[PDB]
Amino acid sequence: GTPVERYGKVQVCGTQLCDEHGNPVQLRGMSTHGIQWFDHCLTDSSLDALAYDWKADIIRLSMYIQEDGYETNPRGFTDRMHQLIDMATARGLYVIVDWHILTPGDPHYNLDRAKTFFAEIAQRHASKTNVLYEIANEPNGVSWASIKSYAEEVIPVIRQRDPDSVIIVGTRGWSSLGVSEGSGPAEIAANPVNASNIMYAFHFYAASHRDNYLNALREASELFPVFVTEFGTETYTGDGANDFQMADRYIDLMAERKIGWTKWNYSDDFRSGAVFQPGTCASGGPWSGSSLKASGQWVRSKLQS
Ligand code: NA
Ligand SMILES: [Zn+2]
Ligand SMILES: [Zn+2]
Ligand SMILES: [Zn+2]
Ligand SMILES: [Zn+2]
Repeated sequence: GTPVERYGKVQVCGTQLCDEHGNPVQLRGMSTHGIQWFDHCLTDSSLDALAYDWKADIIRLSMYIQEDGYETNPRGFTDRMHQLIDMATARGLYVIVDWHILTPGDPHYNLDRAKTFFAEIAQRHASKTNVLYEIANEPNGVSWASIKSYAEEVIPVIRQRDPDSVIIVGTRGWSSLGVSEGSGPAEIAANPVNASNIMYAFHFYAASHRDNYLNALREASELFPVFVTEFGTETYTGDGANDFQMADRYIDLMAERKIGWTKWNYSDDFRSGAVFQPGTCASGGPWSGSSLKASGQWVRSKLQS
């Protein structure tokens, strides 16, 4: 069976994400890059490869709002997201719908848009059991209390239409559980989002983010459910040299704690973190072998187990 067939209607159980029979499950896969730039990398061929060859459990659909994203054509971007959600579902993948805020870093800047978009997505896809909603990719420059209040504004819009879906909430300091802004996950545990079936996002880039980030992820996983919706093996820019030794420490921790992840990213961007070599997408593949950057071969090998 496909991942979706094997785990069914995933839900939070205690501090973990579980399958529909209460067994903790670790969903591993890939994040797209921004669909405003790398839409051409998401085709029948490339998505079939991700599902059937790479054996990904899950795909995160990253939709930037600024940076030539959603705000430039809400209707067109929404229609493409519907199409991609259906395509992922027709390949047996879980899907994270990623409201990819970054700059501006205050999620409230995009709240009115987020309510409109998520209302449409949740209504259309309410009958699906494989869709998770990521309501604010990388909050930055804002307090945890303000992220919590943002979450409490958006969550009811989704839950009104799709009550039984998992929502992933971004965290302080580019979703570093506060680590990058001098804090940590204890702040969240002391003042959690007042909803259940919630997970909290953590992002890391292994060449830049060492033991203090790894420790924070371990710490958080004791207190609440974490999903690593974005990570890289290189520096925090998504480029530079890989540190696979450090990355493997994160991978081993996530496997031990059944923390799901989606690696940045499934595109042929020039940066080392994009799994394909520039030109691969225009060439229609191949989606393996000589078209993979080092980080690409590394993650494909992890996913194939
Ligand atoms: Na980025
Ligand atoms: Zn196909
Ligand atoms: Zn541009
Ligand atoms: Zn539902
Ligand atoms: Zn990011």
